[PDB]
Amino acid sequence: YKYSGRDSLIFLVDASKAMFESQSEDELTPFDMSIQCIQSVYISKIISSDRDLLAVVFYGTEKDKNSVNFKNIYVLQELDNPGAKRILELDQFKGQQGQKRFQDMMGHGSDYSLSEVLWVCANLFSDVQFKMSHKRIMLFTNEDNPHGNDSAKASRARTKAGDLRDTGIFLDLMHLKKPGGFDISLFYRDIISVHFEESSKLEDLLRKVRAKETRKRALSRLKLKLNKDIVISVGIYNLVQKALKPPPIKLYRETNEPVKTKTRTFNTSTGGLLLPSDTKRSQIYGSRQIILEKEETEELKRFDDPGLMLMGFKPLVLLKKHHYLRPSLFVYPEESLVIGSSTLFSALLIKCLEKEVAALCRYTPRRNIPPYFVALVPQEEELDDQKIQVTPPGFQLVFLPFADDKRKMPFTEKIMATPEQVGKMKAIVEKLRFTYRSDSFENPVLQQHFRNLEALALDLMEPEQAVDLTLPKVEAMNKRLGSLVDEFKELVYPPDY
Amino acid sequence: KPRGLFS
Amino acid sequence: RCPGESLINPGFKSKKPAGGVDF
Amino acid sequence: NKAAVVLCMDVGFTMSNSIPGIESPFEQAKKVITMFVQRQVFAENKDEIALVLFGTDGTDNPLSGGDQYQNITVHRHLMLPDFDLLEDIESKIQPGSQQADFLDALIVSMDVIQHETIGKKFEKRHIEIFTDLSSRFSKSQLDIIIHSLKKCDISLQFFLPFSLGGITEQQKEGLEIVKMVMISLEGEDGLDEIYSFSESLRKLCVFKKIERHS
DNA sequence: GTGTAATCTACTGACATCAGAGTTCTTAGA
DNA sequence: TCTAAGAACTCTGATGTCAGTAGATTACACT
Repeated sequence: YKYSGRDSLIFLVDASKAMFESQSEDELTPFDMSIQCIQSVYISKIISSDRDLLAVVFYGTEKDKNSVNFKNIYVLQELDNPGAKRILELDQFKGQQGQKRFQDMMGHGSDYSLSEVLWVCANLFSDVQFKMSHKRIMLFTNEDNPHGNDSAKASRARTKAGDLRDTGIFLDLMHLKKPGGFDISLFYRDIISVHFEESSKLEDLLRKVRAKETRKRALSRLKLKLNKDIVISVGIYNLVQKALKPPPIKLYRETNEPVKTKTRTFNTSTGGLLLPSDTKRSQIYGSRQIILEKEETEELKRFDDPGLMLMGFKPLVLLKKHHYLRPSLFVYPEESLVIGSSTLFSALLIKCLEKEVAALCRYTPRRNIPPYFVALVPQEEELDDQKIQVTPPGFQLVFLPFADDKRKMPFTEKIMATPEQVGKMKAIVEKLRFTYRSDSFENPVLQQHFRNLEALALDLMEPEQAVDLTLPKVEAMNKRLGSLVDEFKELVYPPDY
Repeated sequence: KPRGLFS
Repeated sequence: RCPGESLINPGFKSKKPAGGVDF
Repeated sequence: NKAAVVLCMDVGFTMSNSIPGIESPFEQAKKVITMFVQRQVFAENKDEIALVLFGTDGTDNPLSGGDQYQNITVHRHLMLPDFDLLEDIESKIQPGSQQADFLDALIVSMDVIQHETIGKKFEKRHIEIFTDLSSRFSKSQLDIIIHSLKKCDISLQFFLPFSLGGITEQQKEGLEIVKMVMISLEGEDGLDEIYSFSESLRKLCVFKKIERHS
């Protein structure tokens, strides 16, 4: 879908006693399972996408809250952006005492009707003003025949859920270990888009996974001036960009209210609230003072207008991988401007890969920025993983240093090791061989930070303290490697350290 | 490497 | 379609479970 | 490092006159030293500069004489550069109507380095001679000068109006005398202390790289 | 004049980013 | 016998960017 549309998601639990207070074991509880799910996807969505909408609803309860079509349904929460007080409302109903806390309020086991329940949720999504990209309902019921004993009750539901799917709201399901069996082919076969224990999907809602997730958006758009005249529009996209702990919002102590940092500039002698025109900019050199205006400290540092000018072609081997400037950015075509320029770009991509070549360019991302120099290395897609595109096809902008960047480094000379000293090393290295994958690690600080932040947010008992994956697991490095550190200590240097 | 005028 | 797309956060690709060094 | 630099510039009459396809040897050298002065005028190095003029119609030096130590002005003492020096280089400096000797100016300039290098700190040192080879001289102190350039630890760079791949017999014979002096100082590397005004204006085109350590 | 288009130009949320300022460590250090 | 000049890293604040929303301005037009 288009950029702005929120994900929006409504959670809809069976309040019926026959599942709600029920267990075959003692070790879980289907309502305590669903409520855990709702709290846990919701705490995922809080860290990861505060912009996307959640609601939660109980059907078949005995005391009601709805706009209309009231009987035996209670909207615990209408659609809203997610936060702490909503997670505290769900927390109240959890656990062995929780399954009594709920009973003092909304009441349990009464008759219900899916064609009314699906009506209610529909009205909910309608009532909200925002643009929605995905509209999804989640069923937390075990009741595999949903009391369609009256087939002329049940045909209402099936038609109404035809009407859900027809209006482009989706609906989705989880089965919840009903004693002895559950089978979708009896009923729910036509409500969703051979026999089950409990859903292999449901564990994915307990991943508790944390990052920002920020959708595909351009960094900027530019014209690749091949010369004085021929241009194509290309996008500039950010495939790799270091995340930061979110900017902290300064607060008033006594009320927790936000407060305005309200900076001014004041003459050291006198009451002049000096305006931006009152003051210049300056330097000191050679015991004299150089004076420039607030226009020209940024008229200096201009050279060009926003574009990419072609500088001719190179071998890919001469672009030496030791000197690297800043993270590489992707280039991909954009018919939003310069229509049909995709036809040129695609031929340019295809044929550079045959030539074993890069294009060299001068790059300005904005007006009032100096040109850097950038090699456009061409790119090719590994769809072989059943069209999981690990690599999009296009170009990489790889940046190149200038003289000033390549800092001087001290004198040293040696070519010291013998073939035995390499030969022992060639063993330890081959014993320590694993497979790195790009996603195999996580930031120890930024992951810890969210766990501290949750403890403070919910008033939990404890910070979760989940230990990081960057420390070497040194006992495994002792054992897999084995004792071979002694080959350095014996064969390579004296015993004095 | 160079020095003087070539400092 | 389903195979790579997360149920917690749709359209976005499924976050695999952190890994690390393991020989 | 904290360096010494001594621009030793020929301002006699003759370098005003030229092969018509170029600027005069006088103004060529004046432009080279302009394109130089700018560099350390900005760069925050700890390097002292001096100016000596020779072929001057007057004289000003610590060592004054009647024939030697004459037609020389020690125009600026050995200190960090500044914008007023750059203005004086760019606009003040004049050719004399008279003539003088670079061996002459060298001994004065090298003795000024022997004064200045005691009372304040240094590591490396240079002297820099710019001329059209209109100097007429006796080949006097040369072995003691080359010995003393080792004992004072100062290198000499020499700057000329013509190529090393219409010049006077006096410029050809003068260059063989400069070669002989740098062969005597440094041997095969010694001629790489010699630069044309041509290649140097074609190399001093830009401000310095920013100097920083890791 | 009076009334209905079509469409330019704004503002905002959000995301990257240079600069600028606060903070701990090396050498040169009376 | 030690006191600043030179690093280094993080963090904060502004400027510019993109996508999308919607208002007011400006053309277009009446027999």
